[PDB]
Amino acid sequence: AANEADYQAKLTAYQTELARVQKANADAKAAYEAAVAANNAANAALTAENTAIKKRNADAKADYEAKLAKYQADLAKYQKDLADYPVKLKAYEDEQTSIKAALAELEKHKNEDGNLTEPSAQNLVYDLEPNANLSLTTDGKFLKASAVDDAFSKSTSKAKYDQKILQLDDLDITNLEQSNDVASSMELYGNFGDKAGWSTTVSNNSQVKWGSVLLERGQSATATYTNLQNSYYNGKKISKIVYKYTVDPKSKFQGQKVWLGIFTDPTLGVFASAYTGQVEKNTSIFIKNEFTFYDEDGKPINFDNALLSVASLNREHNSIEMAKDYSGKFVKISGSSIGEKNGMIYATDTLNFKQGEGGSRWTMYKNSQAGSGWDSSDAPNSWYGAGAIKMSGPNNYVTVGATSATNVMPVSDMPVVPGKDNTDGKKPNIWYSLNGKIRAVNVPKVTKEKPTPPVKPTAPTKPTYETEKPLKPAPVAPNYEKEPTPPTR
Ligand SMILES: O=S([O-])[O-]
Ligand SMILES: O=S([O-])[O-]
Ligand SMILES: [Ca+2]
Repeated sequence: AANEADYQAKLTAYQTELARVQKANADAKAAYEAAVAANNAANAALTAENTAIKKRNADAKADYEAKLAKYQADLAKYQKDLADYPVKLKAYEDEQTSIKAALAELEKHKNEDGNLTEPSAQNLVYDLEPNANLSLTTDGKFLKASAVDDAFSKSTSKAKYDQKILQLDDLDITNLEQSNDVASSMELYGNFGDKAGWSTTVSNNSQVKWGSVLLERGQSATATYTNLQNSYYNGKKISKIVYKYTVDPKSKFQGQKVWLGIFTDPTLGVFASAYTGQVEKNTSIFIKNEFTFYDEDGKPINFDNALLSVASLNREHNSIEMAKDYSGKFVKISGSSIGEKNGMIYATDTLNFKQGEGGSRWTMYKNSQAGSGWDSSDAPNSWYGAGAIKMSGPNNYVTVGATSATNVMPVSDMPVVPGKDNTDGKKPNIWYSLNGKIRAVNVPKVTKEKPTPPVKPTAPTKPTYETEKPLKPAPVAPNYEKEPTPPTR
C-alpha cells in the first residue's frame, strides 16, 4: 500500500511535469514563429528595396550619361567660341576703325549730290533675299493662283499677257472679286514654272513670285519671311521678318477691294491695286506697314538708328508717291528730289518724271539723255528719287502709297508742264518696297558683329548611387525541453 501510494505520487508528479514541458515548448515554438515572421518580413522588404535600389541606380546612371552627352557637345562648342573670340574681336575693331575713317571723309562731301546729308554707316544689310520663304495669314481672302492667272489674261493686262509679260500696273482687279477666286491657303504666282522666261514689271526677266490676297479697307495680311541668307543688323544675322500690310481706311480709291501681291523676296516689297480698268480723279491708295526683324534666337531686334531706304518715290504731273506716318527720322540725300513736308516724304518741290518737266533734273526711264533711267535698282543716280529713315526700336512702321496731286495741294501751287493736265485721273495702284538698300553714294556697311565672351556650360551633377543591403540571417531555432521519464512501480 505504501509502495502503491508512493507510485501514484510519482505518477501525478510526472504527468504534471510532462504537461509543463509541453506548454513551455508550445510557448517557445510560438515565439520562434514570431521571430521567423519578423525575419521573413525583413527580408521581403530588403529584397524589394534592393530591386528598387538597382533600378534607381540604373536610371541615375542612364540620366547622367545622357546629360554628359549634351554637356560634351556644349563644352566643345564653348571652347571653340572661346578660341575664336580674339579673331572675331580684331575683325570687329578693324572694321570699326575703317568705317569711322570712311565717315570722316564723307563729312567733307555731305552736301554733294548723292551723299546723305548726315554721314552714317548702314548697319542694316538687307538688300536681296531671292531664296526667302513666305508664309501668310490674313483677315481678308487668299486668292487662287489660277484666278490671278485668269485676271492677267483678261481685260487691261491681256495685251501684255499675250506677249509673255505680266504687267502688274495694268491688272484689272475686277476679275479677282468673284467668290470662286478664293483659296484656303496662300498660292504663289509669277514668271516661274510654266511661265519661266516671262517678264514682269517688277524685275524685268528675273524670276519673281508672289502670294495674293484681296483686302478691304482696314483688313490686312501678315507676312512671315524666313530662310534669309544675306541680311544682318550690326553684323548679326537676321533670321526672320514679320511684316503686316494694312489697307489704310483713308485711301480714296472708288472701289471697296484691294489686291495685294506680296513677293517671296521681302526686299521686293508689295504691289497694291484697287484698279478696275479706268483712271480715277482725286484718288489714292495707301498701305500701312508694320515690321519687326528677328535674330537667330527668334528675339526681336532693337534697332539703334538703322537706315531704312525709301526709294522710287515717283512724282508725275498728276500723281505723287509718298511715305507718311512713319516711326523714325527722315534723312535727306543731297541733290535728291525727295524731301519731307508736313509728316510726308515725297518730291516736295519738283516732279521727277521727265527732265525739264516740272523742274525734274533727270528722266525716270532710259532715253537719249545723260542720267536718264534713274528709277531702277542699279541706276547710279537712283538716289534722285530716294531718301532714308533712321529707325530705332524693335517695332517700326510707315505708310506708303500713291495719291492724286490734287489731294496734296491746290492746283495753283503745282508745277506747270505745258500740254499736261495736273488734274488727270490716275490708276489707284502702286509698287513699293522698304529695305536697307540705301541709294546714297559711298555709304560704309557694317559686316562684322562685336563678339561676346561665350557662356561656359555646367557639368552635370554626379549620380547619387545607393548600396544594396544584405539579408538578415534566419533566427536560430530554440532548444526545446526534453520530456521527463515515466516512473516505475
Ligand atoms: O523656283 S523654283 O520653284 O522654280
Ligand atoms: O523721253 S522721250 O523724249 O525719249
Ligand atoms: Ca516707285
